[PDB]
Amino acid sequence: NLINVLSINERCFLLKQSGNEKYDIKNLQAWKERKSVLKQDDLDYLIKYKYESLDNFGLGITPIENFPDKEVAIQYIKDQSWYIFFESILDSYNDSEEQLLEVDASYPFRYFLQYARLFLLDLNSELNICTKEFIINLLEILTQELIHLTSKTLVLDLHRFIYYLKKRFNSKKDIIAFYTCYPELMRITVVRMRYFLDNTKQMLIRVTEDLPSIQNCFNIQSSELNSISESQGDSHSRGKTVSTLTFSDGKKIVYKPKINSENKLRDFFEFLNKELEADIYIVKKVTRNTYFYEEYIDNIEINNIEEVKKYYERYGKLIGIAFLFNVTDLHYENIIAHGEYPVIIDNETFFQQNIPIEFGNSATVDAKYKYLDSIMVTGLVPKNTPIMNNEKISFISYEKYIVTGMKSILMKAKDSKKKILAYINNNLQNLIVRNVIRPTQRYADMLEFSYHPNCFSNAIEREKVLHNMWAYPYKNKKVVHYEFSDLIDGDIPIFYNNISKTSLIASDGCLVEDFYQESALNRCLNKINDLCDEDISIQTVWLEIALNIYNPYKYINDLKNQNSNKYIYTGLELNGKIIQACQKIEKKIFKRAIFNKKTNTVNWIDIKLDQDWNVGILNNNMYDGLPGIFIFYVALKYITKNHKYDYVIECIKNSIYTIPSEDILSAFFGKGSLIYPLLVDYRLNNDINSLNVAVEIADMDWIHGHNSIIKVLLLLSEITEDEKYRKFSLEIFEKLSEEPYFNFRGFGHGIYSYVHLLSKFNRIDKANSLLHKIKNNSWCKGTVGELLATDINKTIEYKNKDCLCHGNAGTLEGLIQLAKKDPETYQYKKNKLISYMLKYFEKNNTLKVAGSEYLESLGFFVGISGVGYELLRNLDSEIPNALLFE
Ligand SMILES: Nc1ncnc2c1ncn2[C@@H]1O[C@H](COP(=O)(O)O)[C@@H](O)[C@H]1O
Ligand SMILES: [Zn+2]
Repeated sequence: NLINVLSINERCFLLKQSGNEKYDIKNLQAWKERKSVLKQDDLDYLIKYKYESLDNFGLGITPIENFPDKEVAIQYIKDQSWYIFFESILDSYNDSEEQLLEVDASYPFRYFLQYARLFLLDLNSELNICTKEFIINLLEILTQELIHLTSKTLVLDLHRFIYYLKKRFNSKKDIIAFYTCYPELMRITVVRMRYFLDNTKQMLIRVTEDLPSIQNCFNIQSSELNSISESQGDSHSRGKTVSTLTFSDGKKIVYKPKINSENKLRDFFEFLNKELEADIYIVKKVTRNTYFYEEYIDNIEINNIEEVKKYYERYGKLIGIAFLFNVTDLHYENIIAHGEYPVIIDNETFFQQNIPIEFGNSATVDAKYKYLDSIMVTGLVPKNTPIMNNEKISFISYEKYIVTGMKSILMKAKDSKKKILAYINNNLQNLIVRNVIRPTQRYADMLEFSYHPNCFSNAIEREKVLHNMWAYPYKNKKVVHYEFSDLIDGDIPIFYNNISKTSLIASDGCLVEDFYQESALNRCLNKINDLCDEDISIQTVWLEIALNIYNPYKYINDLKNQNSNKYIYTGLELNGKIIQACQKIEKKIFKRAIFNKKTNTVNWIDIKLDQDWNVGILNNNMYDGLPGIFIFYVALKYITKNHKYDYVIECIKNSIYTIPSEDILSAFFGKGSLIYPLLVDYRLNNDINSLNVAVEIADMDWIHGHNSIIKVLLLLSEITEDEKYRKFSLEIFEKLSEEPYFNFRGFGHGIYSYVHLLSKFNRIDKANSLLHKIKNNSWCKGTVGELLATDINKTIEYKNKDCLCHGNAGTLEGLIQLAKKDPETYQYKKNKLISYMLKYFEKNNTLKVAGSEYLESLGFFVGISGVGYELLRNLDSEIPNALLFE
């Protein structure tokens, strides 16, 4: 069975050498149809670059006994370094059974364990650097590795436990029998064995050589290692693992056998402490070329509440620092709370770049990049909790201090651009950092699957299980060859990067050139160079949202606007003030616009509400999405000008047409929300095209319900004469019950929207019957709702909100109406409201809407696009009343 250890390439080679090439073909078909997530392109990639061709692969897949020249294949296997090493381990073993530990289930590996023990004894007799306890610990670690590796195989190799171990593993040949039964388990076992011996020997030689520096740096009096522990299953670069080492005086260091730049990082942190008052805890290290030793950092108790505030401020600072220098993979679980200091113990992932995954080329995926450029990607934003009187102190009621910590770092750094940029260029151009290009858990899962008895019975089978790695959407898949090589080798893949280059350094030191397009160094220089108040502001929002302390109105509530200052504008100068205000609104919108020059698309990042407030990208819903901004530019075009706004309205149409949206039958949410604004675009400007698109969509309680969609359907009939729509809505309205979906008393979220439909479906009087059987201020609930469907001074009063949905612009629609029905009573009150809104606009340089500084809601119903729209309607009533869709 030994020939089953052969890999596809190895099988392919021997067959060619056997004077053979015509492979069965039938088993290629048997392989080609198996459950796989590999797409055709993936398969094409793998077949060509891992194997020469599809023929070779077909040849390399030949099963067991169908194999010619078995002896010459066996001789090939027996010539392999790992096979020879397996022989030596078997032949070296000794009959005695009285020295090595009896805490068992490790019976199967006693051969490996003894061989490891004698190797370690011989080594220490030379080095004199550890004790017998330490060697005991080392063997437990090897034992646990072999246990874990072979366990899945054990459970099925059955088909009280000591009986099977006694039986199945009793003699030399009987152990050879189990390993020849699973010859891929045998190969990897010996591979892991060799790694274990080499890494331990290498470790012990390093500690012996580095000892005077270790003693001096860490104030350790002892000259002998006594204990090794905490060896996480996370191994890299030929079985290398982090370990905690305890000396015979009880003092501990952490051994990290990793490529590193710890000396540059220390000088960097010191710079940051001086320049940015970063107050980073500097962890003591003895740094060497391809490894380092680190100070053992424990979770020491914090003394008082005054220190807890300091702790969480410092935490906010670390977040600011992580943002500024593109830190990823930090993980807030893993911070060590060292008294009043949060301590990072892994800092190998500064200066990162986005993984070159495949994404579309729209403005709306480019908009996704700004999240990947935020505080959220650092790993630091929710042994890591401070502890006071055996009590864990979470961030609850300390959120404020984290926010302040972060803000102060970002503000100070903004003022220190040139010093930061000069440091980086002076000291860090060749920084080597790690890149996690695929999450560890994915790699871990893959490895476990590859440990299936079926993978261990036939290398070919293990190889195929790993073939799945080729499914991942890397732009450059040349990297997967290296992941595969770590994983068959039994390791988690690991990659490094010099921050000024665009290549990846693979686990064996090989380069993958042109992996990145821009260097990590430049990405950070620019972020630093470009750092502005707007960025600080959005990072504060992200954070406050994450800490669950975001207030959508905090920003407007905290403005000081005085009492008796500024007054009512005259008819003529009020028109001049409206246009200026709409230009201010447009410009606020454009400044936050994300353009993609390539596809002529645009999108925005904005704070939006969906049960909670979250930062998001604008999608196709009327309430707070892209149709909102669309209709506003439409209206602004109706006046003037063509230029500027043409090359933006196209971009907006491109996005709305071509993004993940619904087919839903609704006038809010999904492509069905695009109807009205397209009709309005048709009715105000020429554009048949918007009407063309408008009709295409149509073929497929007011908010959230159907009421609104019924209403726009009627608009369609009207503009196209085609009564297929009026009947469409009739059907829906006939089954639509009389009770409102919500108990509120308004339009959109109450009974008044239903009312309006009846007086559109001709059937008045019976509309008045509901108006009869019942007998704040907003359009959505409240009286402006009631007003527009059909105590005036209450409903027309100024409020400290400006939006359409439940603010002054909605009130302004009520006034626009009343002042048409009765100019003498209302034309002045109307101009009063407009003037108050414009005056506060001017003074505050913002409108009274949800959001934060530099980040006003952009939406139609709660944002500034609707306010601009309403203001424009006042200038020309040809702009229809969107509030009830006309
Ligand atoms: N300098 C250190 N002090 C204390 N514990 C550490 C240190 N470095 C690593 N560890 C621990 O060892 C494990 C991490 O190894 P690594 O992921 O390579 O940093 C975690 O469980 C840490 O708690
Ligand atoms: Zn509302």
